[PDB]
Amino acid sequence: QIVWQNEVRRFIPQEKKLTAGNPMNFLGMARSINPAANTIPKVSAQNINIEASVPRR
Amino acid sequence: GSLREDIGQRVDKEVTPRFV
Amino acid sequence: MQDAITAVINSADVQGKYLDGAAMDKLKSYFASGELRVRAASVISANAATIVKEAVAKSLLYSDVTRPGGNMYTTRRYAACIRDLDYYLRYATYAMLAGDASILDERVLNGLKETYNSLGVPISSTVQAIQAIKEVTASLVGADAGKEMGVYLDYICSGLS
Amino acid sequence: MQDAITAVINSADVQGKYLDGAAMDKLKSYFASGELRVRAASVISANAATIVKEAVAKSLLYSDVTRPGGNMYTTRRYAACIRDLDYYLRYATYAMLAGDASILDERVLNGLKETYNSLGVPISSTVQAIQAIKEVTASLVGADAGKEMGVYLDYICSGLS
Amino acid sequence: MQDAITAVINSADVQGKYLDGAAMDKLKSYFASGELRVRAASVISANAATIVKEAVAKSLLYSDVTRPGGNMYTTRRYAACIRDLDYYLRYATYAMLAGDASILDERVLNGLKETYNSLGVPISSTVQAIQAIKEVTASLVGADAGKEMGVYLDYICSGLS
Amino acid sequence: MQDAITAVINSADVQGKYLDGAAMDKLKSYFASGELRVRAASVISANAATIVKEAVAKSLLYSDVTRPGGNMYTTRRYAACIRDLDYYLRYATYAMLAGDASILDERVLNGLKETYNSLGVPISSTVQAIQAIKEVTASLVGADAGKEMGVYLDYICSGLS
Amino acid sequence: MQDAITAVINSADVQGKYLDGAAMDKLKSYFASGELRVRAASVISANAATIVKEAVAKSLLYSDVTRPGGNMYTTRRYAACIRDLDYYLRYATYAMLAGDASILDERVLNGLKETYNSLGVPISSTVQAIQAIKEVTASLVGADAGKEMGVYLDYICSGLS
Amino acid sequence: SIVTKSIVNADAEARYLSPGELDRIKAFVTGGAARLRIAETLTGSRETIVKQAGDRLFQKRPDIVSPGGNAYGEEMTATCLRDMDYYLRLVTYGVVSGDVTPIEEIGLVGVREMYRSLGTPIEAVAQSVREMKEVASGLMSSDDAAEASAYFDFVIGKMS
Amino acid sequence: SIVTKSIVNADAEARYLSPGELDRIKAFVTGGAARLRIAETLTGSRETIVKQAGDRLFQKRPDIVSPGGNAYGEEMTATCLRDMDYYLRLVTYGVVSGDVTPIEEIGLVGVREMYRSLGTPIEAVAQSVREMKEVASGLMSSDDAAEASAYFDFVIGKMS
Amino acid sequence: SIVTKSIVNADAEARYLSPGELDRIKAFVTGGAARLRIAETLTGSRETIVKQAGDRLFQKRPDIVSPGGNAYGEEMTATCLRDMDYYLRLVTYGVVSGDVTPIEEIGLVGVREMYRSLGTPIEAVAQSVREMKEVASGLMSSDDAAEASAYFDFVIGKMS
Amino acid sequence: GIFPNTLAADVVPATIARFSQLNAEDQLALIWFAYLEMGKTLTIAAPGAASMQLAENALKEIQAMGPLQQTQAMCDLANRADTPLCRTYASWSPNIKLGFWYRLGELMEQGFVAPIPAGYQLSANANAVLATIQGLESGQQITVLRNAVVDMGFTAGKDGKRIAEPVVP
Amino acid sequence: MRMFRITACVPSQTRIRTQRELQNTYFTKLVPYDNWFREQQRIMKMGGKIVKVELATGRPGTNAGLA
Ligand SMILES: *[C@@H](C)[C@H]1/C(=C/c2[nH]c(/C=C3N=C(/C=C4\NC(=O)C(CC)=C4C)C(C)=C\3CCC(=O)O)c(CCC(=O)O)c2C)NC(=O)[C@@H]1C
Ligand SMILES: *[C@@H](C)[C@H]1/C(=C/c2[nH]c(/C=C3N=C(/C=C4\NC(=O)C(CC)=C4C)C(C)=C\3CCC(=O)O)c(CCC(=O)O)c2C)NC(=O)[C@@H]1C
Ligand SMILES: *[C@H](C)[C@H]1/C(=C/c2[nH]c(/C=C3N=C(/C=C4\NC(=O)C(CC)=C4C)C(C)=C\3CCC(=O)O)c(CCC(=O)O)c2C)NC(=O)[C@@H]1C
Ligand SMILES: *[C@H](C)[C@H]1/C(=C/c2[nH]c(/C=C3N=C(/C=C4\NC(=O)C(CC)=C4C)C(C)=C\3CCC(=O)O)c(CCC(=O)O)c2C)NC(=O)[C@@H]1C
Ligand SMILES: *[C@H](C)[C@H]1/C(=C/c2[nH]c(/C=C3N=C(/C=C4\NC(=O)C(CC)=C4C)C(C)=C\3CCC(=O)O)c(CCC(=O)O)c2C)NC(=O)[C@@H]1C
Ligand SMILES: *[C@H](C)[C@H]1/C(=C/c2[nH]c(/C=C3N=C(/C=C4\NC(=O)C(CC)=C4C)C(C)=C\3CCC(=O)O)c(CCC(=O)O)c2C)NC(=O)[C@@H]1C
Ligand SMILES: *[C@H](C)[C@H]1/C(=C/c2[nH]c(/C=C3N=C(/C=C4\NC(=O)C(CC)=C4C)C(C)=C\3CCC(=O)O)c(CCC(=O)O)c2C)NC(=O)[C@@H]1C
Ligand SMILES: *[C@H](C)[C@H]1/C(=C/c2[nH]c(/C=C3N=C(/C=C4\NC(=O)C(CC)=C4C)C(C)=C\3CCC(=O)O)c(CCC(=O)O)c2C)NC(=O)[C@@H]1C
Ligand SMILES: *[C@H](C)[C@H]1/C(=C/c2[nH]c(/C=C3N=C(/C=C4\NC(=O)C(CC)=C4C)C(C)=C\3CCC(=O)O)c(CCC(=O)O)c2C)NC(=O)[C@@H]1C
Ligand SMILES: CC1=C(/C=C/C(C)=C/C=C/C(C)=C/C=C/C=C(C)/C=C/C=C(C)/C=C/C2=C(C)C(=O)CCC2(C)C)C(C)(C)CCC1=O
Repeated sequence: QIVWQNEVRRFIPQEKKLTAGNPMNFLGMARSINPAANTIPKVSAQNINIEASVPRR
Repeated sequence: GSLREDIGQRVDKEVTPRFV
Repeated sequence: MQDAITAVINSADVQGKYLDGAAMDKLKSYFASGELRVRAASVISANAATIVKEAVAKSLLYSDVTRPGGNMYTTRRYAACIRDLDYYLRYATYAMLAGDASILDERVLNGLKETYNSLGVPISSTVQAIQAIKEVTASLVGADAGKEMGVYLDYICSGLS
Repeated sequence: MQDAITAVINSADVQGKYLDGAAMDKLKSYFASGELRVRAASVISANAATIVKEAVAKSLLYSDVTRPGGNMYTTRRYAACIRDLDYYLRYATYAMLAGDASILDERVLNGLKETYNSLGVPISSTVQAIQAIKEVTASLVGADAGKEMGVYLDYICSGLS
Repeated sequence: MQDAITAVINSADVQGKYLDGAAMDKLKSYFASGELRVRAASVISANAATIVKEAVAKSLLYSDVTRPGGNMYTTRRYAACIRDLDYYLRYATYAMLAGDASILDERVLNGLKETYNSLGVPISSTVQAIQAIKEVTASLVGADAGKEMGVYLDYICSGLS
Repeated sequence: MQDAITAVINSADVQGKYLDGAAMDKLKSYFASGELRVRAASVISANAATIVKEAVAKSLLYSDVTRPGGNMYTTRRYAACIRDLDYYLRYATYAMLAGDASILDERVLNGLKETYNSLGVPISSTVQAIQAIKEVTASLVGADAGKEMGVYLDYICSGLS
Repeated sequence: MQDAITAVINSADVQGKYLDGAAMDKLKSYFASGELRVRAASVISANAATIVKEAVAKSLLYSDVTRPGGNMYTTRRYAACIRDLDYYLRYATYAMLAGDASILDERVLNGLKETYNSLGVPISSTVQAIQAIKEVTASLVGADAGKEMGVYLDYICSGLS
Repeated sequence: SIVTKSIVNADAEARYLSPGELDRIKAFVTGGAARLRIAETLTGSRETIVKQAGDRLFQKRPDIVSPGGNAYGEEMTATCLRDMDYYLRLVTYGVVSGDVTPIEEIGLVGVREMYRSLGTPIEAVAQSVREMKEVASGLMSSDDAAEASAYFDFVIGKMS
Repeated sequence: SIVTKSIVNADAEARYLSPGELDRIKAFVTGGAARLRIAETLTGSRETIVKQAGDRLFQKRPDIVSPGGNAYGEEMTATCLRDMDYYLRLVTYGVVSGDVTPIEEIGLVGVREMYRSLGTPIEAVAQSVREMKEVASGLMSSDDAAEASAYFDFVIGKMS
Repeated sequence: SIVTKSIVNADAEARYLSPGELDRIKAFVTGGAARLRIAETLTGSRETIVKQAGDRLFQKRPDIVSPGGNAYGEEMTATCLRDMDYYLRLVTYGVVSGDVTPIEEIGLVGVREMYRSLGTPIEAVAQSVREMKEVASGLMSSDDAAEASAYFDFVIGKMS
Repeated sequence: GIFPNTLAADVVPATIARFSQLNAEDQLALIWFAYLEMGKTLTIAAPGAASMQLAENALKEIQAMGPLQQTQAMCDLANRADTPLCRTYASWSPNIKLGFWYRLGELMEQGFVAPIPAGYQLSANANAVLATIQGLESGQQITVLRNAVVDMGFTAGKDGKRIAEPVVP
Repeated sequence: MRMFRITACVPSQTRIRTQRELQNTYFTKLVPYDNWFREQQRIMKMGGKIVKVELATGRPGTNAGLA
């Protein structure tokens, strides 16, 4: 059975509809795949010795 | 632009009038 | 042809979206300049033959073109040159009133360079003649509307080249 | 090409007159703005890719132009538009340094409309991108020199539209 | 234009000899097909409005071409493409009953490329539309007569591409 | 240029869609007749000079065209006509291999008519010459291959007309 | 350049005799080993940028060569050494696919010793870099294929030795 | 626009615009603030008009959405609501332009041929615009409603 | 395609196709059914490959989805997955064509200038295609994926 | 150096040194002590400029030092500050010479191919020299800072 | 710039919508208290990824101005008032915009730009939004913040915030 | 492909050139095999002297596999 009253309420503008190469299509994906951001390693360059900690081979 | 004044135009010498 | 109103409608129509505030500001700018455009058109219409008169005298007269051997020697050629500058001035006012250079790229320039090449009409000279119109029109009407007229007269010069 | 110095010289040469008080004052005005022009050019030179970056982001990116069907879809055509705006900014800088838009007509705007029509490049989308350059350049450089750059960027827009 | 019969006679007249054997074989194949070629044409003529309906639905409808920005968006442009596919159906009918694509040469492909490139009609979208006609006509009339229509409808398709 | 495979890809790329069931069917149709196209090309490759030889022999030889005063009298012109027929056969073969007449537009029929009119070459005589190719080609290449070759050679005729 | 097949053909062509059984055995040897030759080449071409990067790291990087005083210090000289080893890997792949080391003599080892001696490029440092490439490739493709690849990488080492 | 109409007519006769045409543009330009206000009200409740007028259409004309109908289905009902969104957009362009030229050139020329090919009843779409007329008049003052309805009834009149 | 590339090479020397180039097309034509199977399987799980390979990318290179990274944010992660879907679509075009020309013309030529202006690391996009290869190879059979991975390896090789 | 650049320019036209070019060297020679003074201040405080701008870089771009990045690790952070030590050394050669050639020759030509091979973001190295400019402007007079900036901006422009 | 999240429900566009419901003083306090919570619970900034060269001229313009007009300039940004600074601000990408706000906060912490009035408390409705922002992931937090900040500044066509805030006398 | 490493000295006869011409006077350049006949003729017709010719790439008497 098809009811028209439901789809009248479900009216979406055509310009608001997502195209093929629109990044809003993969916005729903990017929510499911939740990327883990790195905790910042607090580095102080003042403490770093240039001559020593540079690799030597 | 780039077009000079003496390409395809008559050039009149702009001189100050004799009463001035 | 397209005027400034139709141009912003067509730009919204091609995208298939309603006229937003940014597109509405384009209209409001035209409705602000509309009084300046109508008044300018009335001045040029009155001195239509008069603007050409000064422009030919400033640029074209007492030159190579009018002298025997030139492209304005015969009376038929001279009258056609007046007719051509009468064309250029009339269509520049149309584009000014419209607020878009759509009529110029439709009825003035689209197949003019080919005719001017074939007839042997010097484009370098006629551009200077339109530049002579531009100086007369700006002096008669004003600096505000003469700049507006200037753009569309420059548009013809660009299309001819 | 001709700069502001050459333009004054050429105009005096055409008349066949020595550099008069009016001609000298036109040179003095350029030498006064000379420090403003050089410093402005160095800022644009340093942030050459940065201006184009924030110009495409404002106007072009995340639109129908970038998406399939649009002109600036493929990487080939994207890098083409980046290069185009890189060329437009560089030639605007040349005209800004020169103090004349003679270089723009000679090297850029010479049959640029006919080129863009044949390829199928949108004029309105390109103009908006140069308009985006103008706002980015003015925010980076300054008020007076940003206005100076804005004139020649409008000159590219006027010659393209 | 020329039909199949006159093409056979012309080739016989150029050589300056009677219709011996090979000329007769092409004629008798034409006259035998003629009765069914008339029958196929009459069905196509009667269902002309309905054939287009299904063809546009398969290829053109619910696409970017009909969507804003496309060439089949505006109602005037829609009705023009309806008329065009009505032309393609009619001239394929003409060429079927002529047995030669010479009518397609002088009346269709005289400047079909000239009109479509100038307006900016997508070639691929038009090809798909005529390919949709070819499939509809084959399902409506028959597989035998649909192939007979197919060679002329593909001639327009190859004539565009 | 684009081939039948590239035509499907470019149509899918412009819409930004993956190769759907209709697209896969279009490719399978080309892969169905691919061995035929390769075998067809090898026949034309071998009889490259032979097809051109007989085409002139059946239409152009001992005519007013090759006679004094004609456009194919002088040996330099005769060789230039042979050169043209060598171009037409080769590019038709390419189009036959490609399964698309896009190469014929890009390489051959982009400005061939303007060239021929400037040279004063009879297009009527060339159309007869390429029609003479069509029969000689189909004699060596086969029926279904001859039908394929017949289309693209008629497209050269259509572009010249 | 000469491969394995061409070398067999050329050796048969100098004597003027047909492909004999003794010469056929070398063909069978190449056709059997060619399965290993293609498979390894597809792996090397895949990881081409990462093979060089890994090899330079273990051999050249954080040493006296890349240190100020060395020949691989300057960014110009660094990019040149990267470019060289990019060529060394590419041409060794070509030789591995060919089944002959004549290509290495034909393109690479031509005026390479004299150039390296003139610029003052360390011979020992270059060998160790290619030896580093050898070990990375062999660990990626396999023991049998890596040895087969290692022949040409030792040949280019001995040529520069 | 009346600007375009006046120029092309003057272009036809190869003459400059008469001051009797220039004053018409002058009155058009000055009285533009009212037209933009009506258009802003129409675009403001663009979804609200389509939903209400669409609901009233299928109530009055049930055979449109009944089995055997043209707009019978899922996507078919959505396309008709989109078609209403097109004509409402065409109306807003007409109100802005102060002329019925933009409505005509885009989506009024060859409407009879278009809906014939699709198999859509022409009088039912004319009813659909008539329903859109009544809803738009409800969310506007009497002066603004009568001005906009004039553009609406033109669309109805050209169809049926 | 490979037909296009062969013809252009033949036209460059102004000659008909060599039997080596003719053997190239005919074997591709006969071995086209396998190529369409690869494209069908890649299309069939296009939302599966990109999602898995994206997850592999943000685990291997998490600095991309860290503050300072180019694909940091819900909008920017979405654009990255959009980019990954483009290259997967490019691969399907390449496999079908039997040549790497369509991948080159659309999404490889001027890619270095593009990602430079956007501020995207080119080596990270090469990693995303590398992880895209691994997920695709897991779905397809041994011999089928091996000749399919070669088109991925070009996209890696041209970018990295 | 500016004297060398003036020779190269004169030799390109195959002419002697211009009176304007000779005065340009003369102005450089006379103001040689002031320009050499800039190098002394950058040499004396070569440590604290690299340490501060390095720390400024890791706060401005934390992604590069974050796991998965290029500068992540004790050793990788060390070589980044070592690189900044090299770039400052290039500036000191540049401000002494009076030309942008010595900066270009040693560590700016073929730099894009180098950092791509190492997997270093070129835009991040552009930001490192940008911060080195900011510390240099703070530890020097306004006239000296404006002189040094012309050489610093050259490193910025060539990098990105 | 980058595509803004308008209405898609979920949790991220819902937080953006809840920000938009709040008035100028509720929005301007919300971003400041978000900046205070940056580093510990919220995302650390990265002005290196954003082109901060464009905002550098505008930041020097603020730093030169006196304490009263500095906050008035910030008042115009939140209220979306017609000022040359707002026109310059709106002509940036969301990355530059959000980077500009971070640099303002850094100067207020240091004491170059005049800070928040002493002993200000965040609104109860605003506190509920900040708690929701705190709950979101690092990738979600920036998305909310970018979308919250992009709407600020004078844009041609868009005009709102009727309640407004007329700074502190 | 096989190439020649050739040294040639071409003096100026027509005009005195004020620019540096030493690079184009006495030079040692590599030329393709198919181009050498045209290149040698060009030096001869200009009024130059070929110093030394050597086959840098390839080997004498290559019947197949020279490209
Ligand atoms: C309610 C309005 C009625 C209705 C409508 C209906 N229309 C279609 C199909 C189309 N309608 C149009 C019309 C336009 N599109 C435009 O761009 C313009 C100009 C602005 C107009 C007026 C077109 C072109 C289509 C094609 C859709 C497409 O994008 O491809 C349908 C679907 C027909 C079908 O069976 O496919 C329907 C249902 N239906 C009714 O019965 C109502 C009276
Ligand atoms: C579907 C077919 C596609 C399509 C068509 C389309 N055509 C036009 C306009 C014209 N079509 C023709 C062609 C012919 N008229 C003839 O007399 C003949 C020979 C019998 C043919 C084939 C011409 C001359 C015109 C212009 C004149 C006119 O208006 O009728 C348009 C309109 C283009 C415009 O903007 O003016 C369209 C849209 N386009 C598509 O989108 C389909 C893929
Ligand atoms: C004298 C009988 C009357 C008169 C003459 C007058 N004429 C001009 C200007 C021009 N006259 C012409 C006309 C022609 N030149 C031609 O080549 C031909 C065709 C054979 C004709 C008829 C032109 C072209 C000019 C312009 C000068 C030029 O060559 O560029 C003037 C000067 C007008 C002015 O002020 O500019 C005059 C005075 N006028 C009278 O009062 C007499 C009755
Ligand atoms: C006789 C010496 C040898 C010979 C002759 C031969 N020629 C043809 C065909 C043609 N001959 C020409 C050549 C010319 N036409 C010109 O305009 C000029 C320059 C003034 C010449 C010399 C041409 C164009 C033709 C084509 C025929 C035509 O023009 O109508 C043939 C016929 C071969 C055929 O049928 O293909 C022959 C036999 N053949 C020999 O073996 C003799 C050594
Ligand atoms: C032979 C069937 C008939 C014929 C041919 C003919 N053509 C010319 C002149 C030219 N043909 C071309 C055209 C082309 N340009 C292209 O790009 C291609 C390849 C796609 C073609 C085919 C050109 C450039 C020329 C001019 C060459 C020139 O300068 O000589 C001639 C020469 C006529 C002359 O010398 O004036 C001829 C003979 N004409 C006939 O009589 C045959 C029926
Ligand atoms: C890296 C392994 C070591 C190294 C290399 C290095 N090479 C150059 C410069 C050149 N090398 C070549 C050689 C080739 N030409 C080719 O066509 C090929 C492939 C067939 C090769 C391998 C040439 C001709 C050049 C270009 C000359 C130029 O630099 O303009 C350099 C730069 C030399 C310099 O100092 O200017 C370097 C450093 N040297 C090392 O330090 C590594 C151990
Ligand atoms: C994900 C793998 C990596 C990443 C992606 C990323 N890309 C952009 C921006 C764009 N990407 C493209 C590129 C293409 N569009 C095409 O049509 C093609 C050819 C088929 C490609 C490859 C473009 C044009 C954009 C602009 C957006 C648009 O389409 O409108 C971003 C956004 C960056 C920004 O805001 O400037 C991102 C994040 N970034 C990474 O770090 C990942 C490793
Ligand atoms: C810090 C600003 C960035 C960074 C640094 C980084 N560099 C390397 C590797 C090398 N750096 C150089 C470059 C130079 N040597 C020179 O002679 C000059 C010009 C004077 C420079 C700038 C070289 C040669 C190397 C190779 C290693 C070595 O020093 O022997 C690395 C290591 C790369 C790796 O992962 O192996 C790093 C980390 N990286 C960043 O992220 C910062 C933006
Ligand atoms: C005069 C001191 C003695 C002399 C001159 C002489 N020179 C030539 C020919 C050439 N001289 C040069 C030298 C240079 N050209 C350069 O580009 C440079 C570097 C900037 C130099 C120094 C060369 C290369 C030539 C070749 C010709 C040319 O134009 O390049 C000749 C021979 C002239 C001729 O062509 O016959 C002569 C006579 N000989 C004397 O008797 C003086 C002692
Ligand atoms: C990581 C990363 C980034 C993102 C970085 C991020 C997350 C940046 C975000 C930075 C934030 C959260 C900035 C907000 C600062 C708020 C200020 C200066 C408001 C002060 C208000 C005042 C003075 C008002 C006071 C008041 C007055 C007086 C009143 O009138 C009454 C009360 C009230 C309190 C309102 C980048 C975008 C840089 C790049 C890429 C990238 O990945």
